[PDB]
Amino acid sequence: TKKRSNNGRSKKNRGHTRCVRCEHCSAMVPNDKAIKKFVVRSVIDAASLDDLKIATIYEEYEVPKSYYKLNYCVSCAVHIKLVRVRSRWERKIRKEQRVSA
Amino acid sequence: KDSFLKKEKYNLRIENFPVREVGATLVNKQSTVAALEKKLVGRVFEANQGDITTSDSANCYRKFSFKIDSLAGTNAHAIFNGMCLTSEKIKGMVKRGLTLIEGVKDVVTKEGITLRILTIAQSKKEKNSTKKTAYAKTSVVKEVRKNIFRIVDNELNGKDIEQIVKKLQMETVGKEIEKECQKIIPLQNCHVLKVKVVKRPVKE
Amino acid sequence: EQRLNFALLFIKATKNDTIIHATDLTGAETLAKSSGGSKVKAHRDERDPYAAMLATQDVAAVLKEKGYNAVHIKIRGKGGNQSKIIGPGGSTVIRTMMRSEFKLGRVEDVTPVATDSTRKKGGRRGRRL
RNA sequence: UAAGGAGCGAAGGAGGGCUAGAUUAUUGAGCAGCGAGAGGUGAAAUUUGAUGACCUGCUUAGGAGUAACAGAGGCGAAAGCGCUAGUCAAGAACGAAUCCGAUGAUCAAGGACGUAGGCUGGAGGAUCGAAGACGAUUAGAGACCGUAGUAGUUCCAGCAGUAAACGAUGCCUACGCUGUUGUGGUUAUGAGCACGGCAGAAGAGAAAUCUAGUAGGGCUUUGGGGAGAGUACGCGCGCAA
Ligand SMILES: [K+]
Ligand SMILES: [K+]
Ligand SMILES: [K+]
Ligand SMILES: [K+]
Ligand SMILES: [K+]
Ligand SMILES: [K+]
Ligand SMILES: [K+]
Ligand SMILES: [K+]
Ligand SMILES: [K+]
Ligand SMILES: [K+]
Ligand SMILES: [K+]
Ligand SMILES: [K+]
Ligand SMILES: [K+]
Ligand SMILES: [K+]
Ligand SMILES: [K+]
Ligand SMILES: [K+]
Ligand SMILES: [K+]
Ligand SMILES: [Mg+2]
Ligand SMILES: [Mg+2]
Ligand SMILES: [Mg+2]
Ligand SMILES: [Mg+2]
Ligand SMILES: [Mg+2]
Ligand SMILES: [Mg+2]
Ligand SMILES: [Mg+2]
Ligand SMILES: [Mg+2]
Ligand SMILES: [Zn+2]
Repeated sequence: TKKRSNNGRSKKNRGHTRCVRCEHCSAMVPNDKAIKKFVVRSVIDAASLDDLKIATIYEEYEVPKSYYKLNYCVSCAVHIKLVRVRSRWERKIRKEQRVSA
Repeated sequence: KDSFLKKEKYNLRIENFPVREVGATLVNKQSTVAALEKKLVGRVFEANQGDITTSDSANCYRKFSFKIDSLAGTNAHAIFNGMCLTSEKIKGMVKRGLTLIEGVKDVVTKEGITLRILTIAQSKKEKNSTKKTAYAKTSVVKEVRKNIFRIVDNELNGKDIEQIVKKLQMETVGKEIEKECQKIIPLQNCHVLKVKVVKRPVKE
Repeated sequence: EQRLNFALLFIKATKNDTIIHATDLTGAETLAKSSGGSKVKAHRDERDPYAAMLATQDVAAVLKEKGYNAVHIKIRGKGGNQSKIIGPGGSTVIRTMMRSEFKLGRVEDVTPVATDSTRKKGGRRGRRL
């Protein structure tokens, strides 16, 4: 029986879409189906900022950040616990997740 | 056999900026001036605008590149070789719900050097407005891009390198673009993204 | 008192290993070089924060001998069509250099990103485990 | 004619063919610096390095691709289509006092297109990798994992004719409740027209749910308990498959 109204993907009014590759296992997954995750990570860890304050030559310094978008296939997303199995009424709830660091 | 002992330091010098001397580089000692030329000439380095100027700590997002050209005693003299924005700036600028506008153009200095320029701009969401996204229509993007090319042609084509370098320092092209193109659509983050030297004329 | 005598330090930090390498400002002359795998025995430890830290100290020592005082840092992962997150160990090289006496200039992420790319290894199904 | 075709005006789109350019990246060679390991995994071995690897510079040579922006967004008959300029035909929608007047719906036979993999000839050959060969793991692995490696993967001129080619829902044409959110034009600024998404309701249905409500409107395809069987014989296409 049909488990989801949208077939588990975001394609509508189209024939075909570009593929992308999974970060964890390099499998091909369609772009409109892949699980997506955003990361904004400081170059320097929080446990070093108190040393940075005496190491730097400049009057003040702003740490550089690094930015990423990651893609996962279903198997990897479930195994890494980005997503979890949910009850028949919960399946319908849609909410934006946090940006990781 | 401590080869490090047998090395000569030389000081790097630059022009058209507030700070003249920027560091020093090693070479193995050699008998003949022809050898030292062939070893030092052709080397390259890069420096942040914040290091070679006295300036607001905000201006750290840009780097300049120089190629070694000539030797005189202790000093190596080096010439302009390109400009680049820092990775943090490029990556941090792009945001969801807005359009990027991008362009590539070629120009010729009076000195005969040919340069290739990359340019970027972003659309902006107006105040007192409630729609979630502020994308730009594809035909409108072509109007902005058409304008950008005449601005770059007016500002930089057929000039000296001494003039170009100061225009890049003061960020005049970005400022002109934001002024000129406002009539088409509102924009933000207008910048020259990269400058690359393509051909240098065969000269003595 | 003294002026700041600067060197470049390059750092590569993958899932498998970490490589540390100091040069003149031109990048065309080498002052000192080490890796996590140089110091440790077991292959599974070459990425270890500990092996990175041991390997950094040797590099810091040779630079202090050659008379350097200050450092600019350019750091990367593997990039290309492969992984582009900085690996473990990368962020401990930097903190170690600060416990040694060195003054830090500027830090930059210089991972090679591709505007589009050649085909990645692994086939259409990917690794099965 | 809230039937069709021809035409006018302003505009929109990863629709298609061609010409000329582009920022990086992955490999390969040259040269320079340094002097011991690199790679790969859950953990390791094949393997490569003093004929100087790895990593960092500068030069070059090729052949693919267009990241992030990028979406329950757009375009196309479907298959499918994402860098920038210039060029060549035709189409859809919208606005309105343009022209002709039944020119129309659906369709055996017959004709044109059709991802990928495959085949016939030419160009080329970076990356990836059927077959084949090793290293491990196992009672045994011929497999999964790692090293390596060929046909193919790209282009031009053709053949072939299959897909879970699926929203598993034929094509025209009707009658039908509300709220919300998009895309492109137009606007007495109140709204409409075309193409969508979403959430309830009422009916319906074995339920799950709703392209499924109401109904002797028109036309084509198609099923009749499991198996044997989409197989045998004959016939038609194809170089073969
Ligand atoms: K399909
Ligand atoms: K999904
Ligand atoms: K390892
Ligand atoms: K080792
Ligand atoms: K060892
Ligand atoms: K065209
Ligand atoms: K084909
Ligand atoms: K085999
Ligand atoms: K065996
Ligand atoms: K294998
Ligand atoms: K391979
Ligand atoms: K055909
Ligand atoms: K045919
Ligand atoms: K069929
Ligand atoms: K449609
Ligand atoms: K039914
Ligand atoms: K038969
Ligand atoms: Mg099931
Ligand atoms: Mg498993
Ligand atoms: Mg070598
Ligand atoms: Mg792009
Ligand atoms: Mg028409
Ligand atoms: Mg083929
Ligand atoms: Mg039909
Ligand atoms: Mg039967
Ligand atoms: Zn995966």
